Amino acid sequence: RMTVGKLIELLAGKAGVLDGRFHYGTAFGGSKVKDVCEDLVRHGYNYLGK
Amino acid sequence: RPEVIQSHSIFEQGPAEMMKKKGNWDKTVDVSDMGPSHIINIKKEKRETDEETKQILRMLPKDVSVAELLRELSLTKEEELLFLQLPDTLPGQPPTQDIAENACTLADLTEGQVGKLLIRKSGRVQLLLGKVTLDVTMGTACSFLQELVSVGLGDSRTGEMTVLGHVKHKLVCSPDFESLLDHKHR
Amino acid sequence: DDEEETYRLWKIRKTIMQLCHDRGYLVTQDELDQTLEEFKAQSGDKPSEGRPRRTDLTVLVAHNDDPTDQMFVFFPEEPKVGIKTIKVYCQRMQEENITRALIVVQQGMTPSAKQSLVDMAPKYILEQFLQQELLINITEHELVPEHVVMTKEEVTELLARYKLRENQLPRIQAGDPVARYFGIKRGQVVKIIRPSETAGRYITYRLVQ
Amino acid sequence: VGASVTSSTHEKKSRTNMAVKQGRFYLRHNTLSEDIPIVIIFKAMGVESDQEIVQMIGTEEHVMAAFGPSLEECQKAQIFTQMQALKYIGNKVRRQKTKIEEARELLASTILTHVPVKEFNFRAKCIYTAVMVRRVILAQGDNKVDDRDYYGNKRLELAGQLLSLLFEDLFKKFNSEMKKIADQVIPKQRAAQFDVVKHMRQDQITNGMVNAISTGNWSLKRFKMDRQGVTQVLSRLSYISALGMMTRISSQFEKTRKVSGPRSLQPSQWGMLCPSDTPEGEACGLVKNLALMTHITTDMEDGPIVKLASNLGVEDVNLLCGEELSYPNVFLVFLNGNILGVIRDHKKLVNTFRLMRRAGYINEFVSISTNLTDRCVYISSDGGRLCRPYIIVKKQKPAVTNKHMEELAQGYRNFEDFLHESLVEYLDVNEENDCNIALYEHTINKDTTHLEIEPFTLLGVCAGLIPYPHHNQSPRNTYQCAMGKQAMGTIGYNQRNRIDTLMYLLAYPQKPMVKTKTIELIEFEKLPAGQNA
Amino acid sequence: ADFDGDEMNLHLPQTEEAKAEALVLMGTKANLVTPRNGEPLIAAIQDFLT
Amino acid sequence: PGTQMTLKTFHFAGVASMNITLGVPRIKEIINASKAISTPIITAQLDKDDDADYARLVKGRIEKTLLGEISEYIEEVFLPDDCFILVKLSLERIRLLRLEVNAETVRYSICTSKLRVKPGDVAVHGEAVVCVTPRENSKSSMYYVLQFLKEDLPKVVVQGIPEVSRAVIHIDEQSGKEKYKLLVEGDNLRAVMATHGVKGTRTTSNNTYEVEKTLGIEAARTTIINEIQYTMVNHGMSIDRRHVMLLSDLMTYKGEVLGITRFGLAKMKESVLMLASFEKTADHLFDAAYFGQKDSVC
Amino acid sequence: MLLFCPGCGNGLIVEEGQRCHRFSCNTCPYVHNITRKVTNRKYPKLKEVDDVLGGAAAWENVDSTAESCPKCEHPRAYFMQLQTRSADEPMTTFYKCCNAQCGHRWR
Amino acid sequence: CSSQTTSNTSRYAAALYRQGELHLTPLHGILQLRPSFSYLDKADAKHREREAEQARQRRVQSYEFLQKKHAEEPWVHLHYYGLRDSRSEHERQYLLCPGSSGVENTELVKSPSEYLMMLMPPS
Amino acid sequence: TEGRSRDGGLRLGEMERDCLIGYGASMLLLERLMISSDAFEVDVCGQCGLLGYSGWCHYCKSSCHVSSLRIPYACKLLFQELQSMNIIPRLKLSKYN
Amino acid sequence: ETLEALILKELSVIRDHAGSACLRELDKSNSPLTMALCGSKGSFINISQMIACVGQQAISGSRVPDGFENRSLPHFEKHSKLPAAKGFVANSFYSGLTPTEFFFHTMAGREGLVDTAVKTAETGYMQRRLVKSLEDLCSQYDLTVRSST
Amino acid sequence: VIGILQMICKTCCHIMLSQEEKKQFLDYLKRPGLTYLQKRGLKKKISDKCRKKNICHHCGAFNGTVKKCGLLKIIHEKYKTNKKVVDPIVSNFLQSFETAIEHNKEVEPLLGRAQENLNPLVVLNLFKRIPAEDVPLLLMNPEAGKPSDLILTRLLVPPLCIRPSVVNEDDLTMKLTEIIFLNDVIKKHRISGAKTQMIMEDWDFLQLQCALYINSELSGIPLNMAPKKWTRGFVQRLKGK
Ligand SMILES: [Mg+2]
Ligand SMILES: [Zn+2]
Ligand SMILES: [Zn+2]
Ligand SMILES: [Zn+2]
Repeated sequence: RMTVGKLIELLAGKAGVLDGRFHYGTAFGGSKVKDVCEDLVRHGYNYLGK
Repeated sequence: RPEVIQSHSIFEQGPAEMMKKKGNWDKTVDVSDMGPSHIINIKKEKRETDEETKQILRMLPKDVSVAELLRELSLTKEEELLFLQLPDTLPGQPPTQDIAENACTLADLTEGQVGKLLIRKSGRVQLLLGKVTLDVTMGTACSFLQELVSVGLGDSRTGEMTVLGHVKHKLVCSPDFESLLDHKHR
Repeated sequence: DDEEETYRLWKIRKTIMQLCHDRGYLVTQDELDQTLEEFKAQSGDKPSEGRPRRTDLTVLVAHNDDPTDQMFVFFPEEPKVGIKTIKVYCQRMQEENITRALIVVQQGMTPSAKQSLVDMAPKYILEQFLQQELLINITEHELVPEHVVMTKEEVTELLARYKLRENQLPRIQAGDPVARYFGIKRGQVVKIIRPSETAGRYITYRLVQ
Repeated sequence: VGASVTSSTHEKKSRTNMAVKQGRFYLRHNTLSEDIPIVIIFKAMGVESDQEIVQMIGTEEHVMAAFGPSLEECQKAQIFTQMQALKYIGNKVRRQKTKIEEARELLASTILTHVPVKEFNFRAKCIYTAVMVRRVILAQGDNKVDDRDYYGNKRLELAGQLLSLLFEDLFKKFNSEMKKIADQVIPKQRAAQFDVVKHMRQDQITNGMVNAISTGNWSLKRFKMDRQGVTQVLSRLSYISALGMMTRISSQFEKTRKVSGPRSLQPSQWGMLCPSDTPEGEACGLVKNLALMTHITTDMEDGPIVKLASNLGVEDVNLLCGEELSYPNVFLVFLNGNILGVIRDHKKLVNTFRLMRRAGYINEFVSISTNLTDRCVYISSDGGRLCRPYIIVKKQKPAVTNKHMEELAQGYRNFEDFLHESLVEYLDVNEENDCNIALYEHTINKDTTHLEIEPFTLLGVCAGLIPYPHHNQSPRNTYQCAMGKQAMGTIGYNQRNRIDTLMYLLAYPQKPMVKTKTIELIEFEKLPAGQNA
Repeated sequence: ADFDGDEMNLHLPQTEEAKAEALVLMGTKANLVTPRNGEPLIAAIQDFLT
Repeated sequence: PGTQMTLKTFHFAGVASMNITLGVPRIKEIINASKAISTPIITAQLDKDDDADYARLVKGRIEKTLLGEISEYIEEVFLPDDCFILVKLSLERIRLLRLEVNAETVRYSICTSKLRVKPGDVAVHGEAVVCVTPRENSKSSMYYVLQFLKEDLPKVVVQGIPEVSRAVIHIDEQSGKEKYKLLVEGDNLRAVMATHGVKGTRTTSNNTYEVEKTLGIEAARTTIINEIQYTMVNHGMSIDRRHVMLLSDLMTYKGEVLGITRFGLAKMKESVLMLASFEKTADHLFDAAYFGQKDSVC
Repeated sequence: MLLFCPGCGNGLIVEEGQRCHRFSCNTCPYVHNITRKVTNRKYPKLKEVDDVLGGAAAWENVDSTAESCPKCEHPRAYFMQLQTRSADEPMTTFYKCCNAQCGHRWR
Repeated sequence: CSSQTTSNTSRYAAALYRQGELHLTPLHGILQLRPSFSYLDKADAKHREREAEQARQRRVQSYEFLQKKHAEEPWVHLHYYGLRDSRSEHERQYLLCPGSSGVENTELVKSPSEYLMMLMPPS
Repeated sequence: TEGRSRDGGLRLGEMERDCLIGYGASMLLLERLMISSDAFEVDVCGQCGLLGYSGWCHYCKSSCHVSSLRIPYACKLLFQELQSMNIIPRLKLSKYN
Repeated sequence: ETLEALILKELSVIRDHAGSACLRELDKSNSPLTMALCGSKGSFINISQMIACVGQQAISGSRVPDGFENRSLPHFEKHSKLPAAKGFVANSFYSGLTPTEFFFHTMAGREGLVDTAVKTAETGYMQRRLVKSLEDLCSQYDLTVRSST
Repeated sequence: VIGILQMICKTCCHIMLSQEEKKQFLDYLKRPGLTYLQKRGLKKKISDKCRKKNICHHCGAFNGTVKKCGLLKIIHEKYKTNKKVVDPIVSNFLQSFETAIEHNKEVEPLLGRAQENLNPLVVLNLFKRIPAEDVPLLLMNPEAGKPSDLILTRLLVPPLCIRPSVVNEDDLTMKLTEIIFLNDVIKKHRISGAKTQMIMEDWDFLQLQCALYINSELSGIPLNMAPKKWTRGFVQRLKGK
C-alpha cells in the first residue's frame, strides 16, 4: 500500500509528545524527518524510533 | 471490353508527352475573332478573390499608416479621399449647445483648424486634439467599391447627384487609456 | 497476361480432376503430376485456346463400381451463364444419356438458371461451382480434418453399437463446402478423424441434413 | 461531423443543427418538416447573390471547393430570388398568410433565437450561420473534436438560481388563477361590483414551495421537464460530515450509461475541485467537492463593457462584407456567445482591457481570453463560473512585498485592498488557459505572469485532515476521505439538547498530535473525533 | 474475504438427505483444488509464509 | 477469469500498433459469433521471406491504393469546340510502385458502374494519359453534367477487391531460423486466399463466421478453440483445454455456428417454459399457446 | 475554381448552342465566349484501386536492384512501393517479408 | 436596391488629404447597394395572372405595416453627374475650408483628467 | 419477508442456484428452494387437467378424478395469472412408478 | 511516435537502474525485502518506488495527454515535451511528491477506481447468458455427454 | 390474427391452395418427429407459397391484400383500383355510391378509399365458418383451441388471492371496475338510441382499455387520452428483474 505517511506520523508524534509540542504534516510541507530524529536522540530514544 | 492486356513500365520520354499534349490542345483556333465572338477585355467574368481577378491574361502586401501617408506625400502628392471613424465622444464639451450629458460630436463643432497629426520615430502615430492624444491605426482593408458622393436636394420635388470620388483606405482612432491613467493616477 | 490465365486453367484442372479422383472415378496416375509446362505442351497459349471446348472432360467413369456410369465436366465461357447454354448442355447430355455433370462459372449466372438448377429432372442432377473456389482444394487445407463417407453397412454397425437412432447424431449442413465437394446427398453419414495435438486420434460422426 | 447550438434565453430553450449526410449542408430544426439546404435559408434570409455567400464562408480555394457541392442542388431547384425561397420553406413548415408571412415569422423569431434582430435587418444572423458553417468545414481538416469535459464550458448553479425559477412559476400561476376566477365572477354572478381581495388564496404559494423543498422534485410545465433528487437530508454523524456536505457538487448525467468520459480527472480541475475526495463505488467521479479557496461568480451589468469595447477600435460587423473574415489578421469579438464586431491588432485590445479591469473601472470577475486557432476573442460575464485568486507578477518581481504583509498582519489593510491596488486578481478557467503560472518564487522565469498564493489549498476540506498526504499512494487518500465522515466524535455544544433520530458520540475524545493547517482553519480541534493510541 | 468489515451468510439444511450431500460433495476437505485447472486454492497465506 | 480480467496494456504485439480487440470485449465477440465484427485480421504465406525475389510485390497487389498520385496533376482542357476530362499518369512513379497497372488497364477499369459510359466515350491518346468524354443522360442530366462526372481520383467505386487495407511491423526475436509473414486487414478470405502466388493452404482468419462460409464447419470449430485459448493465454489466465473443447462443440453441433444469445438459444433449445424464464417472456408464452405446444418437464 | 457573373453575381455554367462554346448565366443574358483553354479542375473522385492486378500478375515489371533484411537475409522479397490519397500528397514505402510463423512487414 | 447599415453615423467622418493639410467632414449616412432581383418576381406575377372587441393589436410587428409606413414617404428624383463632368471638380471645391493655418481652438478645453471620466461616466 | 426492522430472511440468488448445479447436489437445492420457503399443496383434476379445490372439480361437477400434489406457491401463482390471460396451462399427470 | 518511443524508453530505464541500485545497497534482514523474497507480500517494484523513484505515470497506456491548449497544466510552457511536463515523477514516496506530480499521480490512480466500478455489470451479464445455455449437459454411463432431449 | 386472416378466402372461408399442394403439405405434416422449430419454418414456407395466389380455386373468388390500416385496426383490399385493367367487381362497387355522392360531396373525392374494414364482429363470424379439415394446416392444434375463440368476448376476473386488499385496491381491480363501467355505458347508451357516431367511438376506447388491461406498454396511444401514470399490467408482473 505504500503508506509511508503513517510511518512518519508515528515518528513525528513520538518526538512531539516528549517535549510538549504539536507537529505539522501539511501537504507539500510539514515537519521534516531530518529534524525530528535529532529531537528524539536528545530524550534518550533511538533516532529512528525502534 | 478487352481482357488480354500486357502492361509496360519502361521509361518514357517527357518531350513526347509534351508533344502529345501540344497536338491535343495547342491547335489554336483563336483566329476566329468574328464579331459575335469578340470579347471586350474590360468585360470579363471575374475570379472569386478580388485581389486576384486575373484568371486569364492577355497572353495584399503588408502596410502601415506611416507608410501609407508618406507614400501619399512623397511618391504621390495629388488629392485623395479617406474614411476614418472616431471615438464615441471627443474631449470637447458641447459648445454653448445647452446640453443628460450628451456626447459631443463633429456635427456640433465649427469649421477651421482642429488639431495636428504627429508622426514619431519608429513610425508611431498620434492625433494631437486639444489637450489629449488619440492613437490612430489603419482599419480593415477593403477590396470593393466605396464611392463618395454629395446629395444636393435642389428642390422638394427633385435634386442633383454628383460623384466626388472613391475611398481606398480606412483609419481607426482610439483614446489611449494607458496615457490617461498615467497622467491622472487612480 | 495469358500466363496468369493459363496458370488459373492449370490449377482449376488439377483441382477438378483431384476432386473426381476423390469421388472414386477413373483417372490415370500420369495425369496427377501434369505439370504447368506439360499443360502448355498439351494446350497452347490463351489466344489460341478455345475456353468453352478445350478443357471439357468426360473420360471419367465410376469404375469403382460401374464402368458403364459416365459423367461430364464443362467449362462455360460467358461471364454469366444463360438458359440457352444450359439447354445446350442438357441436350448434349441426352445425346450421351448421362445423369451427372459439373458446372463452373467464371463469375456467375442469371437467377432464372439458379431457379432451374433445382428442377431439371429427378434423373438429371447438375452441380454448380465457382472458379474462385476450386482454385484451391479445400481438402488440402490444414484446418480441414479428414472426412470419409461410409456405406450403409458401416452406419448400421455404428448406430447398433451406441444404441442410437440416426437422428441423434450431430449434423453436417447439406450445403457445406466439404459436403458439396464430396457430393453427398441427405441421409448419408460422414466419419471425421481429427488430428490430435499429440500422436493420439479422435473420431466423430455427423449426419448429412 | 456536425455542429449545434443550444440557443437559450430568458423566454425559451431551443436548439439547431447542421448535417453533412451527403456532402451538402442542411439545417435541422424540430419545427421544420424536412432539412433545408443551407443556401436556401440564405436566399430566403435576404442575400441571394451566390458570390456573396461564398465571400461570407471563405476565399481559400479548398474550403470553397468543399463548399462547392452545396449550391448545385440550389440551382437545380427553381429557386433564384428571396420570395421563391420563402414560398419553398413555407411549403415545408410543420405545425403541431401561412405560405408567406408565418414562415417568415418563424425564421425571424424561432431559428437561432439567441442572436437578436429588430427591423428584419438580418445581416447579423447571416454572419452567425456563416461562422457556424466555417467551423464544420474546417473541422474536417483535423480531428480536433471538442472535448465537452473541459471546464471552461461548465457552469454551476446554487440555491438562488433554483429558487428563482420556482417562485416565478408559482407567482405566475397565482396571478393566472386569480385571473380566471376574476373573469368568471363579475360578468355573470352579480351586477354590483366584486373585489378580488375576497379570493387571495394564501395556501397556494406556501404549499408550492415547502412540498418542493421537502420532496426534492421540481416539476415545471414551463420547460416540460422535471428535475429529481435536488435536495438531501443534512448528515450529522460528526462535525466534518455536515461541513463536508455543505460543499458538494452533483451532476446531471445521473448514471444513465457507461461512457468512460466524465468520470475521469482532467487538468481543467486544477485548483477548482478536490482531487482526492470523490465517492467510492458506482458514483465514483459523478460527485465532486469544491477546493479550499474558490469563488463562484454572479451576473453583471454588461453595460459599460460593450461601450468600452466599441471605443477600443472594434469596427461594426455590418459595415463590412464577407470577404474580410478570411484574412489572417482579423479577429472576431464575442460576448456571451454573441458577435460584437471585428478587430485587428487584438493584443492591444486584450492588454488594455486587462488594465482597465485592474484599475477598477470594469467589474472584477469579467474575463477576457484569446483563441488563436479560430482567432476569436471571448469576453464572458455570465455568472456561475469558477474563479481563483493569484498574485500578479511583472518583470520577474511579485507585486506584493513584505511591507504589505506586515501591514495586513498588523491590520492597516484587508484582503479587498490588495484587489484595487492591482496586487492580486481573480483568474477564471477560460482565462488561466492564456497566462503562465509560477508555482514557487524560485521557479519564476522571464514569462511568468502570476504566482500561487498557497499550493496546499489545492486539496479539499475533507482531504485536508490527512497528515502527510503527499507520501501516500493515491487510492489511500481517497479511502480516508469517505471514512473520515463516518468517524464517531463530537457534534456541537448544544448536542445535549438535540432530540434526533440517531446520534453517535465518544466518551473521552482528544485532539491530534500531528495536525495540518487546514485543521486550524475549520476549527476542527475544538470538536475532535478520535483518540491517540 | 479479508476481515475489513465483511459479512457472510449461513444456512442450516433441514433434511437428513441434505446433510449427506452437503458433507460429501460440498465439504472443504473434498475441495482443496479448484476445478478450473486443478491448482490448489486452500494453502498458507501471509504471516504463515513469513 | 472473465471477471478477473483487468484489461492490461501493452498488448500491441510489442509494436504499439494493430489495435485488435482483446480482453472481455474479445470474449464477448467470439461467444456471440455475430457475423460482423471489428478489426478482422488475415494471415498468409507465399514461399519465402526476405531480400530480393517474388515476395514484397504481392503486398502491393491486394492492399489499399487510391487512384490519386498515379496522376501527378489533374487539369482542365476546355477548348472552344468542346471539353472533356483528362487524367495524367506517372508511369515512372508506378514503376517504383511496380503495380502492374497501365493506361489500358485503367481504360478497362472505367465503364464499371460509372454512368454506363461506353468504351467509345473514353479515349487514350498515349500511354501517359487517359481521357473520358462527357455525355447527357437526360435523367436530370445535361451537358453541364461535368460536375457529377467528377468521379475519378479518390472515391466513388473502384476496380479490384474492396474491403482490404494495410498492415505494419511485427518483428521476431528467435533468430535461430528465418521466419516472416504477411498480414491483411480485410473481410474476404475467399479472395485473398484465392490470389495467384500465395500459399493459401496455410491462411487463417480470426472471424469464425468468415471461415465457416469458406471451409466448412470443422474449420469453424477449430477457429473457435484457437481464438479463446489465444485470448486467455495472452492475458495470462490458464484454463484446461477440455473446457474450451466442450464449449466449441455445443456451439457447432447443429450444423451452424449458433451464438449464445436470445436468437441462438431459441434455435438450440425447445422448451417454452425454459425460454420464458430467460428472455422474451411475453412472446414465447403467447406463441407457445397458439401452437398448442405440449412441453415435458425434464 | 468558380466563376460568378459580373452583371448579376450568380454562378456561371458551360454550354454550346453555336459555333463556339460559351460561359453563360441562368438569369441574365451575360455570356462569355471561350476561345482559349483553362487549366484547373475540381479533382474528381474514384475509390481505391487495390486488386487491379492482384496475385502473381505479369512479370514485365521485374527490376534488378533490391534491398536486404537486417536479421536473416533470405533470398525472396523484391521491392515495391505505393501512394497515399490524391494528386497533391506524398507516396509511401513498405518492406514486407514472409516465410512462415511470424508477422513481419517493415514500413 | 439600397440597404441601411446603421441608425447613428455620428462617429464616422469623411476625409480629404492634401499636401500640408487635411480636411474632415461629418457623414450624413452610409448605404449599401445590391442588384435588384424583383424582375423574376414580376415574371412570376405575370405568369400567375395569365394562369388565372377585436383582439389585441399586433400590427406593429408585421412587415406590411412597415411597407405601408415607408410608402407614405413620397419619391424624389435626381439628376446624375459623373466623375467625367467638370461639375464634379466644381462640387469638390467645397471640401476645402478657408481660414488661417495657425489658430488656437476655443473648444477641447477639457484636460486629460476630465476626458477620462467624461468618455467613461460613473457606472 | 426481506427487511431488518421487519424480520428478515436471506436470499439464494441466481448465482447460488448455479453453484449448486455446479456440485450436482440435486436434493439440497430442492430442499433450500422449496421445502424451506413456500411448500404448498393443491388439487388438480386429471380429467380436465386444471386445478380445483377441496377434492371437487367445479369444472366437471365430480370428485372421482381429483388428485392432490405438492408444488411451490409461486408456481401455483403463475398458473393463476396465465389462466387469467387466456393462456391455459392444462397439466397432465401420471402415477410416479 | 518515434519520439514518444524514445522518451518512454529512456524514462523507463531511469527507474529500472535506480531500482536495481537501491536493492543492491539494501541490507539483508530488512523487513520489506524479507516479505518480498518469500512472496508473502509486496514485490521488488514496490520497494523501488518507496525508496528510489516513482515511475512514469501513464494514462491509458500513454503519457499524460494535453488538458489545456497545447499543454497539460498552465504551470508549463506551450508545446513542451520534457519529462516533467508529461507525468514523470522523480520523487520517491519517502521524499514526497511536489504539487504537480501529486496531481498527475492522482490522475493516474483514478482510472483504476473507475474501471473496477464499471466492470461490475458486464461480466455478470456474460456469465448469465453463458451458464443459462450450458446447464443441462451431463456426462453419462455410456461416456457420451448428451443434451436434455 | 393478421397472420391467419391473410390466408383465408373471404368468400368461402377456405384456405387457398392447389389440391396437389394440399396433399403435399398434408404429407409433410405427417412426417414424424415434428419440432417446434420445424413448425415455425413450415408456417413461413406455407405462407410464402400461398401468398402468390390471388384466386380461390375452390370458388374462383378473388381476394386482395390484408393490411393494418390503423392502430389495432385492420383492412382488406378487395375493392382496390389497379394500374392495370379496372376489375369489373371494383367498378360495380365504385358505381354504387351515387346516392351518398348526391347527399354529401366529400364522398366523391375519396370514393377510391372505400375498402373492407375488419371489425371484431366480422372476423368472429368469419373464423367460425372455417372448415375442420383445414385447421391443422394453420399449425394451431385443434386440441388446443379453435380460431373462432381467438377473438375474445368474455374475461375471467382473477381471485382475490393474487391481488391483495391494499395495493386502495390493486390497479388490476381499478382497471376491471372501469371496464365494466364503460361496458354498462355502451349498453344503456345504445338502448337510449342516440346517433351512431358515439356508439362506435365509445367502442374504440373500450377496445384500447381492454388492450391496456393485458399489457401497459403500448406506445401508439394518441395524445389526448394517453395515460398520465404508469400501471402494472400482467406482463409487467411476469417480466422485469
Ligand atoms: Mg474487505
Ligand atoms: Zn444572371
Ligand atoms: Zn375437472
Ligand atoms: Zn372458395
